[PDB]
Amino acid sequence: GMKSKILIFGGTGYIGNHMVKGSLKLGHPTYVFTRPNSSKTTLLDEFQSLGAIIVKGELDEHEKLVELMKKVDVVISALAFPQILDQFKILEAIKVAGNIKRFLPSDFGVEEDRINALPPFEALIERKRMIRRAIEEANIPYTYVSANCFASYFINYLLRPYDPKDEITVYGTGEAKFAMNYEQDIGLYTIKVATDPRALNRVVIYRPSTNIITQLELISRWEKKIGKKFKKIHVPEEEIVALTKELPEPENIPIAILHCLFIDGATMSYDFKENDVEASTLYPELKFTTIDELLDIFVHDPPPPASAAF
Amino acid sequence: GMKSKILIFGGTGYIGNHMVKGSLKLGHPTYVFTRPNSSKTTLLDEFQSLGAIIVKGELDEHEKLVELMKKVDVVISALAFPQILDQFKILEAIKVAGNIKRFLPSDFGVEEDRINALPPFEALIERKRMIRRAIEEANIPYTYVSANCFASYFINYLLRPYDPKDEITVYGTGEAKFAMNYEQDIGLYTIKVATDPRALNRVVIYRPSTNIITQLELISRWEKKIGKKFKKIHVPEEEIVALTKELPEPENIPIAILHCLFIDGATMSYDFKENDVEASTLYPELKFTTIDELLDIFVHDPPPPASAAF
Ligand SMILES: NC(=O)c1ccc[n+]([C@@H]2O[C@H](COP(=O)([O-])OP(=O)(O)OC[C@H]3O[C@@H](n4cnc5c(N)ncnc54)[C@H](OP(=O)(O)O)[C@@H]3O)[C@@H](O)[C@H]2O)c1
Ligand SMILES: NC(=O)c1ccc[n+]([C@@H]2O[C@H](COP(=O)([O-])OP(=O)(O)OC[C@H]3O[C@@H](n4cnc5c(N)ncnc54)[C@H](OP(=O)(O)O)[C@@H]3O)[C@@H](O)[C@H]2O)c1
Ligand SMILES: CCOC(=O)[C@H]1C[C@@H]1c1ccc(O)c(OC)c1
Ligand SMILES: CCOC(=O)[C@H]1C[C@@H]1c1ccc(O)c(OC)c1
Repeated sequence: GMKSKILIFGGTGYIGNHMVKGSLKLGHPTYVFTRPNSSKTTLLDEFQSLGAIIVKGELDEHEKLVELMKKVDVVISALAFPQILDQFKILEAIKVAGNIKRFLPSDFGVEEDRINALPPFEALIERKRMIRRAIEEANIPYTYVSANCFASYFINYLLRPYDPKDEITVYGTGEAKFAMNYEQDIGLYTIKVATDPRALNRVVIYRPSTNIITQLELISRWEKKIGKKFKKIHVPEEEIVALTKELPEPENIPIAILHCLFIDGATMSYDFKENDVEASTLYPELKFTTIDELLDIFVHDPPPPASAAF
Repeated sequence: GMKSKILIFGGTGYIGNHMVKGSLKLGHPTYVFTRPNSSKTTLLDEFQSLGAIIVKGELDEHEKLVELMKKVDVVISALAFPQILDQFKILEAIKVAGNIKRFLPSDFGVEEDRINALPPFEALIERKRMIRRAIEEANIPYTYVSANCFASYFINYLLRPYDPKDEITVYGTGEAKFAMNYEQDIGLYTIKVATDPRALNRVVIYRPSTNIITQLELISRWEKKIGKKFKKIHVPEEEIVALTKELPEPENIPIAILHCLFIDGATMSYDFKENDVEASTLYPELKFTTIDELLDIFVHDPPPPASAAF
């Protein structure tokens, strides 16, 4: 009926698929832009069976983008690192169409406007800042989402649950705090805020109080859940820093991010601002899956590990 | 006609596809075993148009493998690291069929029976040795191929030609020698030796004299070819060794391999044995693409970078 029509770029992506599913679950007409040569053929059929409208095309097709923009109300971009500046093609179409009511660029991680990182990562978040500055300059309605750490992604990365090893790697001292959220929830909440007036032209941060922890605490809780003890092996901070300067790209990017998230504790190193919105306080009918619930999921039906594109 | 029938496992693989193409180019009836869910659909269509017989199935289908073995003469395995011991399923079928004239296990790299490496890599090559010991124990005719470094793979890895950066990473001092060969040639020569009596039950090493070089020399020759100078940044050996002990799996595997190849110089640290066969000396009608010809290829029509599975 009155439901906003949503267009999602990168909908077949790691986090994008959860936004598409969340959009459909909420009853929103959902358009998914995808490359003609995408290998996500089985996922696209799933989206279709769920009610999504699949649109094949390339970001270089300016006219196609403009005509598509005219048919929707909300635009969400879940594109990857290599395509950050390609979002200017999406922005140009939005500017020409002129009817878009909300645009969410591809952030979904740290809050780039209040934190800094080592060169490898700083370069990438500076590109994300460029997109933001352009949105504001053009007076385009927006919502900036800081989703913090993707939980399944990082529980897999830090605990390597699919590995029967007796040792576990800890980055730095392991005392740095960080927040992580279940992908399925990040996707649903993102759709919710994209139409919520309370998130119009604001930064929304996903930081439920039940999802804040340190590497050492996560390991301890996992050990209790599975009844096994691990030998902790630490990677000194000075070691991590040196690597970001010597190793080639993209190899040095994940290293810089590990420093940012697990040594500098960038997802928890700041206090909320007056205009900030913490998403968990928004909907009494919903809640983020907690860390304990996440660990239970990895015991009963663990999701496969993943690796972002650099 | 009287051409040996060849069955290739992992034929859709990075190096496997070159063996499939080489087999067909040489006029050999070629069978390609592939998983039903493989995403190499377009590549399979190419093989099919070239004359290959596509066989879909899983390695766990023992009966299917046995019946398949009965229809061929030569078996080549180009499976990946994660599937090294899965080759025992292939070997069991070969043993039951009893008609195979030559089996080449998935080596195609360093000569594991004469070199040792750091733990992350030593563990993998020990699995390859296990396959070898089993073949010999069973008196199965074989050929062990040490193809040394895949050239396109490593020119991409070391020079990062698709990167406009002004610096280049060097592992260790950069003075360690190594040999690298063009994938297309590795594929063709592999088919040739698989039926060549001169390679029966012998180790064949691919080491053409025109393809031996050091990291520093490769950089210097590339600089001359493209007319640009790079700043060399070295990663100390002690640094590389430390990482293999602290980083988790599979991250520490590539690092251990880099140490073995470019610091220890494992592809060039030994002299030939009495029974060794160096492939470039075998066919006066053929020759391996040289390093200079390889650099020219990267200037005129460079192949995309690749990353092995761990
Ligand atoms: N907070 C965290 O822990 C965390 C973790 C990972 C990622 N991230 C962030 O989440 C966002 C999305 O990351 P992701 O891992 O979900 O992305 P992804 O799955 O790597 O990629 C998203 C989609 O981009 C499309 N695409 C790929 N290459 C393209 C190209 N060359 N041109 C045009 N489209 C292309 C693909 O869709 P089609 O095949 O349909 O075209 C793909 O499914 C990023 O901003 C990233 O930084 C954050
Ligand atoms: N010397 C060097 O520089 C160098 C470089 C790279 C690799 N290597 C060596 O070359 C050999 C092959 O490596 P590669 O990179 O070419 O392999 P690859 O392309 O990663 O894999 C080969 C094939 O394995 C099949 N496969 C994948 N997962 C499987 C599974 N779970 N079960 C059964 N089959 C599966 C796939 O075929 P389908 O999809 O058709 O089933 C795949 O195309 C290895 O021995 C490796 O160590 C050496
Ligand atoms: C360390 C392995 O993960 C990564 O390198 C990148 C994908 C992870 C990531 C990317 C972008 C981010 O903002 C972020 O903050 C939570 C996390
Ligand atoms: C450093 C990046 O490459 C690798 O980690 C592995 C795929 C390379 C490889 C794998 C197996 C080998 O025997 C070998 O010898 C030349 C090389």
